[PDB]
Amino acid sequence: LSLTGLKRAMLSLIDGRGPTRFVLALLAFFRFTAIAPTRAVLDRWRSVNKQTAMKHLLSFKKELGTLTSAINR
Amino acid sequence: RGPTRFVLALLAFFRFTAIAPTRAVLDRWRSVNKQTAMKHLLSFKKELGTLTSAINR
Amino acid sequence: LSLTGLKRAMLSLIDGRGPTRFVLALLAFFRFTAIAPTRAVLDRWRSVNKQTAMKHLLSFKKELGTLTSAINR
Amino acid sequence: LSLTGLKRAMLSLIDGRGPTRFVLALLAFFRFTAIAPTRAVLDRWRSVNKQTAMKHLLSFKKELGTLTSAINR
Ligand SMILES: [Ca+2]
Ligand SMILES: [Ca+2]
Ligand SMILES: [Cl-]
Ligand SMILES: [Cl-]
Repeated sequence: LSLTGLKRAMLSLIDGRGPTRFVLALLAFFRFTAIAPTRAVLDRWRSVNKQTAMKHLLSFKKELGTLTSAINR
Repeated sequence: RGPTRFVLALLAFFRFTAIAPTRAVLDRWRSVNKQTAMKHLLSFKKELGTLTSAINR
Repeated sequence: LSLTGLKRAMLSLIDGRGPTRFVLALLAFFRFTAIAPTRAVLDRWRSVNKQTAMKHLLSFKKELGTLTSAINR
Repeated sequence: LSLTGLKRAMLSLIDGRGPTRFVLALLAFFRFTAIAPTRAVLDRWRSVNKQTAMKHLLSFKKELGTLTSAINR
């Protein structure tokens, strides 16, 4: 459920903890929307493993792509 | 309901996280003005870019 | 073969005609490497169909993605 | 002929060596265009310094961005 997934987001922005990619997804969204991210989320963005952090951001880029080429029709 | 960019940002997030988006969010993704929808997605791509190059150091 | 593709490229390079995405690929290349494109290539980049031109550049972006996530291991 | 930025782009494929960025740019182009890259080009792709290789690929991504953004007007 997306309810399971909402709640996750909500704890994830309260504490910076929880799934690496979720916190990164949150960060991307906090940037997409002109919103200042929570200290707990920002704190994590400075700690995440460079290699893993890139893995995830890159697939976000990919996801955006499928959304873009979708709207090209 | 609410800001075009916000709903799209939500959509992006729902795809980044492997979460199935709510019908009300999906419903709007089919209605968005092609032109404006593009403008936004493209700026998302740009923001991801800033984050990537940041982690390259 | 690729020599077929090479001669194809070289042709597209002097006279900017030939396949839309090839000329756009060339253009990406001429930007990737800091080289100033031929008048014939540049002249086409102002004429390309907005929608088609977009389709292609987006696919390039995709291609680069597979290359980058490749280097992440 | 009167193309300084060809005669080395010549070398590159029939001769695996030369600037790291150039070789990766060629690789990008060989992927954008549905062309199978030369052994000598592919050989280098396996040897490039991961860190430098990513620096370059990410700047390509950026270049494609300016080109996309451009076509959106
Ligand atoms: Ca984890
Ligand atoms: Ca064509
Ligand atoms: Cl969590
Ligand atoms: Cl041809």
